[PDB]
Amino acid sequence: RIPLQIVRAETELSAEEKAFLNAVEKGDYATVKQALQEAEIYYNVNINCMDPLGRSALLIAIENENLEIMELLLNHSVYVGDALLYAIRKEVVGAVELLLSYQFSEFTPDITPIMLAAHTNNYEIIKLLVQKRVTIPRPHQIRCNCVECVSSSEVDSLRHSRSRLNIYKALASPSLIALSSEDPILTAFRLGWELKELSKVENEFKAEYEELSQQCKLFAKDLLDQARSSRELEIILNHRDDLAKLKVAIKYHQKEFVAQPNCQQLLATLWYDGFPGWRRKHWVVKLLTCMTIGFLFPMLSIAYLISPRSNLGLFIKKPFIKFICHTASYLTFLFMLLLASQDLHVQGPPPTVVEWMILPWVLGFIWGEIKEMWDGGFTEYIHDWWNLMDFAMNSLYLATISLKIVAYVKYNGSRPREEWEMWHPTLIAEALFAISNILSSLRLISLFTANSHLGPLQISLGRMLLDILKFLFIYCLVLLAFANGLNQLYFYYETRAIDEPNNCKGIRCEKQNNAFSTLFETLQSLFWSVFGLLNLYVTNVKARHEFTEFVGATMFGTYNVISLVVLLNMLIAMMNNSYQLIADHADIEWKFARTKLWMSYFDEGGTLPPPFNIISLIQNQHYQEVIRNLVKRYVAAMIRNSKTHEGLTEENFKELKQDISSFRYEVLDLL
Amino acid sequence: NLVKRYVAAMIRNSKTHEGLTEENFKELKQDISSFRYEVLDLL
Amino acid sequence: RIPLQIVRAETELSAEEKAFLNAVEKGDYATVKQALQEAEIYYNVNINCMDPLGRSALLIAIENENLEIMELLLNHSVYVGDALLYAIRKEVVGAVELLLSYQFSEFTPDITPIMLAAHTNNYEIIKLLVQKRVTIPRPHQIRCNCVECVSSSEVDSLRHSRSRLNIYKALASPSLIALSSEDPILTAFRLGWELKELSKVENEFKAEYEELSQQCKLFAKDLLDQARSSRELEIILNHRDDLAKLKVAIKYHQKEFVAQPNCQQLLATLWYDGFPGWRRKHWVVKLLTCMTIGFLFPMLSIAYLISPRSNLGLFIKKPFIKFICHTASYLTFLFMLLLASQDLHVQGPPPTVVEWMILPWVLGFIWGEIKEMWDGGFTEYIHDWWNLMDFAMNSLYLATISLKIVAYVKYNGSRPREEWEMWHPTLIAEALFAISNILSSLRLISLFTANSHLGPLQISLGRMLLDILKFLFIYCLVLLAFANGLNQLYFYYETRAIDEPNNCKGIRCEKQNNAFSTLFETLQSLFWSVFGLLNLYVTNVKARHEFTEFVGATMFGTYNVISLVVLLNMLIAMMNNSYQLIADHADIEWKFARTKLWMSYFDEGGTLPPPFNIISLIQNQHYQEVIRNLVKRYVAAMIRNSKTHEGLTEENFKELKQDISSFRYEVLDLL
Amino acid sequence: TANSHLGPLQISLGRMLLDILKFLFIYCLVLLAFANGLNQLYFYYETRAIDEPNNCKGIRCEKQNNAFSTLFETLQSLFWSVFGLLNLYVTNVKARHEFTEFVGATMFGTYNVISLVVLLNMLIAMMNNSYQLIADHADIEWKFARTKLWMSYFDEGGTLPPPFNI
Ligand SMILES: CC(C)CCC[C@@H](C)[C@H]1CC[C@H]2[C@@H]3CC=C4C[C@@H](OC(=O)CCC(=O)O)CC[C@]4(C)[C@H]3CC[C@]12C
Ligand SMILES: CC(C)CCC[C@@H](C)[C@H]1CC[C@H]2[C@@H]3CC=C4C[C@@H](OC(=O)CCC(=O)O)CC[C@]4(C)[C@H]3CC[C@]12C
Ligand SMILES: CC(C)CCC[C@@H](C)[C@H]1CC[C@H]2[C@@H]3CC=C4C[C@@H](OC(=O)CCC(=O)O)CC[C@]4(C)[C@H]3CC[C@]12C
Ligand SMILES: [Ca+2]
Ligand SMILES: [Ca+2]
Ligand SMILES: [Zn+2]
Ligand SMILES: [Zn+2]
Repeated sequence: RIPLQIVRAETELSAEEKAFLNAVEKGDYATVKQALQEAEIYYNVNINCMDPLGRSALLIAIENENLEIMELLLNHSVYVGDALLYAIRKEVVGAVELLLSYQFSEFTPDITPIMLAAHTNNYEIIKLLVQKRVTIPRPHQIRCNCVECVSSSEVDSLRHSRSRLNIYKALASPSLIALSSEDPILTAFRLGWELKELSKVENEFKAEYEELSQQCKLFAKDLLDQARSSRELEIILNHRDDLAKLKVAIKYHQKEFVAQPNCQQLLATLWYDGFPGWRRKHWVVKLLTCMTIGFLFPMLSIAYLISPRSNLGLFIKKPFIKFICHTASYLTFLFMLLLASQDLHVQGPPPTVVEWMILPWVLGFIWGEIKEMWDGGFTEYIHDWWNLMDFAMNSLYLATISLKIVAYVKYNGSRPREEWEMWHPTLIAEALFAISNILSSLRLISLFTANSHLGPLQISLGRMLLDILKFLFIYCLVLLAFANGLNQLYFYYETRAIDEPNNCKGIRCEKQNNAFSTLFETLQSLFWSVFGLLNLYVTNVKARHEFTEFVGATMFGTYNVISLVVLLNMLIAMMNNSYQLIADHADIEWKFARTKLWMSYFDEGGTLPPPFNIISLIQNQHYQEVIRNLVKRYVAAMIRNSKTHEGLTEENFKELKQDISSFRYEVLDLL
Repeated sequence: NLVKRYVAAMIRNSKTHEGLTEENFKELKQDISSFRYEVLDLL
Repeated sequence: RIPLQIVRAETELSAEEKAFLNAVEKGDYATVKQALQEAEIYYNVNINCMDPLGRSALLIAIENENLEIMELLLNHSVYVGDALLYAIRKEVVGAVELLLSYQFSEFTPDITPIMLAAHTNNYEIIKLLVQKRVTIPRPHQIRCNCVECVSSSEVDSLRHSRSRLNIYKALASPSLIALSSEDPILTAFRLGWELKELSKVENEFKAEYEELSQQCKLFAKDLLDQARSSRELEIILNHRDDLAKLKVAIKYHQKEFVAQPNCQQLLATLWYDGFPGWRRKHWVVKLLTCMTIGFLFPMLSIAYLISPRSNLGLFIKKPFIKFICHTASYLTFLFMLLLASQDLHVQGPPPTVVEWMILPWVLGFIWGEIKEMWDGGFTEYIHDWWNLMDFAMNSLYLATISLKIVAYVKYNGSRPREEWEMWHPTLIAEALFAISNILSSLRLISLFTANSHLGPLQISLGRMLLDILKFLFIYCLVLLAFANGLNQLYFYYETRAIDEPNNCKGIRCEKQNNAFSTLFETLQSLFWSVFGLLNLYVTNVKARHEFTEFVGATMFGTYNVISLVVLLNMLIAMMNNSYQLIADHADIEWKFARTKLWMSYFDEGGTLPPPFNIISLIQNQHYQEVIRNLVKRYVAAMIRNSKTHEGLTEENFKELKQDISSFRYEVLDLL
Repeated sequence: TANSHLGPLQISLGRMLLDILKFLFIYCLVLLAFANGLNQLYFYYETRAIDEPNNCKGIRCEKQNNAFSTLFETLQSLFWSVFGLLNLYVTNVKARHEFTEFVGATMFGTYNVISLVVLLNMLIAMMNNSYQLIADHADIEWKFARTKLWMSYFDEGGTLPPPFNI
């Protein structure tokens, strides 16, 4: 048998005292008042005493919203401490007003009434608390190293982190940003960015800072949603302290704000500037118009170069026409690169007619990249992540040009390629040119963003490449390990190239040999084993060492089982799990990326596609009025949605029970 | 006949789904309080 | 502008008449009674009139559960029709009792009060209706062809199907089976089986019959769940009209009833008859005991053959020991089959020592199969779906024996196999023996059911083989189509075997040839193209018909794209979707299959593993008492669970509003 | 385990290796069965190593031979058939026993269909189902494993890395 007792004993209540608390619970005003006036005389019943479940009489009256017993206890001067916070968390405006008019606690000591109101996100109570001059202390920097922060971290790191988290949850309140903020949209933007940075820094408290940042982004989105006219939309988007607030939203990565339908509609009607009725057109006439503009890019470009002030000169300044001209010029560049592959023994030859055409687009690409560098700056250049491969293309083109010039100057004769040197400058130049050709032709992935049916697909690829990168570390570790083992076994039986039937050594021969003789060749062989191009007899030696053969063969088999059966199917399962997490927000992310692509063409800089590129208090007052109407509409909408969602608990049933019982004792008293 | 049956069916299904919010609790609270001030007035 | 009107106009109510219905809605008894006694005199207000929303005064009183206005209207003799059914659907026992004591309708004409009560599944109302002698008409056979059924199908097939569905939904009520049934468990079993058959037949009304069958199975499971002692469990399982009801449940495929924890515990303690403490033992001692019993199967078998009445004779009659002995004998048979592969030029040789051992297990397997046939019967034999491959094994073994005997009798000499005939009886016999070896060795999949970690895996394979079978039709259609096309192109360039370098024709040669010359070889080639074993140069001819080559190559490429890229990934996606639908019920299905495997060993027949197999109203009364206690417990449990689930709608809020308003007009009247 | 972005990935591998181990029993049973059948058919036509063009016997030669002559070599051949490194003409004999050839070839085809088409896609579906059950608690399991790794270094014993500990 197990004895049961109370190992942590407390102070029990007496019979009359339990009767008093029970009368408070059922709401008998006559009995409670009689007990109070009897206690004032006899000092028998403690009015500030506790209950078995953690509450006192004022707490019971507050949770049961019985304002009349609550004010009776206030008039009898019961203990008051933390009951204000209890009324704040209870969301009872009458209790809040009465306690403003005048041990164990389930609240942290930092909990201030404004902060608990900001947690409860109740606009009424937050505004009544803000009516009095009440202050929230400022959080320090994200990476602050001052003496106060290091002392608070050293003394009690749990209370420091809880205090910072408590401050930021107070500040991220949608009601507390709707009031007491000169610019709620910009405040929500900066607060969301800061909460994202604190989510990145504080690893353990990551999810709560993530959800606070998401709450701020949702608040900004709904505030934009409450607009009701195109002027108000453009006052919001064009406020600066054009499209300044939109550029700020793009800078702070507010994809929910950017992907608003009204903002996307305004961006679309700015994008289709020259064509007012592109929204309602057929597929065939859209394709015909696109090809018609795309076949006239040199005419429009030379029109801009000659006279910007004409029906054709400023026609390319429209964003869609500029995008079509850039795409058409780049596609003609790729067509010429395809034509370039269509005497070959000259050492360091002069450039042909096709390369003589290619050279100005190469110079224009380099000039455009360095012009974007010099104009935008550094962080904006490195943030794009396409400029890395753009730099790779420019570097490979420059290397090809330099090697071609070096070969043309240094060599003159016509020697057949069969006896050329292996590190010949012409060979190096042509290899670099082919690599740059591939990089140029995969640069077209960036144009899938502007299409409706390919943009989310590109977003899904960009989100699953991260998991491919995660898997590549494990696969390369396994590859290095098995390459090391197979080298350590097989590098005694290395054979010269002369002993081979056709003077070829390596896995690229007709008869594959020496697949595990050197570390480079072992890495190549175990890489090509994934696609099945490495035959089985590469695990063979001329000597009769059958045990050596069997250990090498089972090493190869273990590598194949780990890679193709385990790791590849692991990669399939990982990307399949990752795709479902992206399919929900793919539309929003695609709309954000397409907005960035659209705003990339709104500038006057970079207008000419290559190779042609080498040849004020009223605004504040109107914005304040629009935001004031927006805040009123948003508070009304979130009040309506609070009165439309579920919201109901057993609090409501015990509230109705309390009202019925208080009335019951009232009419039993009056009758 | 189909429209009469459909209106009856969707009324029944409106009276069979969840449909309830804190509007209903404050409605009952309002009825109880209005009655309360009524009988405090009559008595 | 669109005009709006009432295209289907109805009869509006007058002002006093709307006032009367509004007074009924708010529950003013004084106003309603005054209006009734005024209408009795003046004939100005129609008491049976309709409202804008389809109801009358009695309907409003019934839906608002206001029994006092409802009985007032009953005393004033308002229209009564279908208000009883309205009270049945409303689940108000007072309204039901009062209407029992005494146009447009949203109910079908077949709706009878007992049937609507059975739909509502309210035990109280169903019992009050059953107190009066009330009858439900019998549904006919599933495939009945009588004149009444064919006439009802021809006259109005919608009303016939709705009537049958209405009858079966009435009969499948858990409360209506808990009452008025001599055997609720057997009634639920037969009703679930019949509803499954009607689900199979009625294709359009499939889901509702499926959910009714599932409801009956759940009712039977919960009725078994309400047992509270091992005697009651065994009275339920051992009732017959041993384990007769359990065998009936297995026959009717009640997997939920079979997979009950108490039933599985009783089956386990019958299964581990000889070992009382196998439940609490270590893995190593379990493995040691299993190998110890498995290495002694001939000793236990010969002990049973010599003397069944001993410590060793009846030791094999225990189910676990019998299962271990069968498994050990069959594993030794497979070990001998492995040994059989370890002079070869004799035409029709005598059987060797290993085959002379194999022959009695072959005879024992055939004898056991025909004995199971003769004992169990026909439907039980063909239902197992393992007996098909068992028959295949027996037929191949018999064919091997017959061909070996024919070869031994007909041939005597010793000719080397290089010049044997291609259809030689020895060659045919050895091919059939190898095929039977594979079938014998994959017969071990059936033993994965008895294991804890492999049984659900076998269930998942058995459920995804259906989708593989579904996909195989499409793949074989594509295979036949592309084989036909490639034959029609390539069968002009068929070359003889002599013209080949090594006198070999077909895709099984060193140099693959003639892959699309005949239909059989084209089917083989396009089958082997799936696994990559068919090289690319099989699409080549000796002549210089390059267009012919290109069309053949692009046909091969289109087939590879359809098969490996589209169809194989389709199969992967289909099985991945199918696995998630099986992972939920895999435990229940595995427990059912393991119960079937356990009951297969409970019989005295088939005790000896091969080759050794060729060498009473008190029961009804106790069952009735146990079922009566079970029904009382189940009704109490489902009443408690009805008072524990959500169950609440705006019906409850308008009920409380009606009570408050009726009281309000009452006290305004009394004061 | 000590890394933020690789620890849950290692946990996911450690949880899907159990399902790979579950599948390996069925695959090895099928492998043993088809190896037994192909041995029982093909072990009459075993050829010596001397008769071969380059005195090599087995599936590791230039010309693959005797893939189903012994049980060890049949197990090796039907293992290497999974990755496609076993050519089709290993189901060939010098004699003109075309029925023997056809039965051996359809045995090889049935094994390939069971393994690559059915069983491998079964393994893919099984690990894909198993990964979703682990993705929810991967963070908690990784934090537990990293806590164990951290507490492994809190002791004074085992302070010196090798070879300084001797
Ligand atoms: C991939 C195969 C078909 C070979 C053809 C290669 C290129 C000639 C293709 C591949 C990608 C194509 C691009 C994919 C998407 C677009 C966006 C498309 O714009 C829209 O979606 C129209 C609506 C809008 O811009 O608002 C204009 C054509 C363009 C650049 C396409 C131009 C032609 C490209 C470069
Ligand atoms: C697949 C590899 C490892 C080669 C070995 C082949 C056979 C020797 C194996 C494969 C399947 C095995 C069977 C799988 C499952 C079981 C059930 C097992 O019983 C239990 O799970 C114990 C608990 C109980 O029976 O209640 C007894 C052994 C047995 C028949 C195994 C016996 C050994 C078998 C036949
Ligand atoms: C796989 C490719 C890139 C070849 C390189 C092989 C090794 C040189 C790599 C592969 C795995 C790497 C390890 C992966 C993870 C870590 C944890 C990392 O520690 C952290 O994550 C820092 C934070 C912390 O420890 O709290 C320290 C480096 C280390 C041991 C890495 C060291 C370098 C390793 C051994
Ligand atoms: Ca750029
Ligand atoms: Ca059987
Ligand atoms: Zn600081
Ligand atoms: Zn009938």
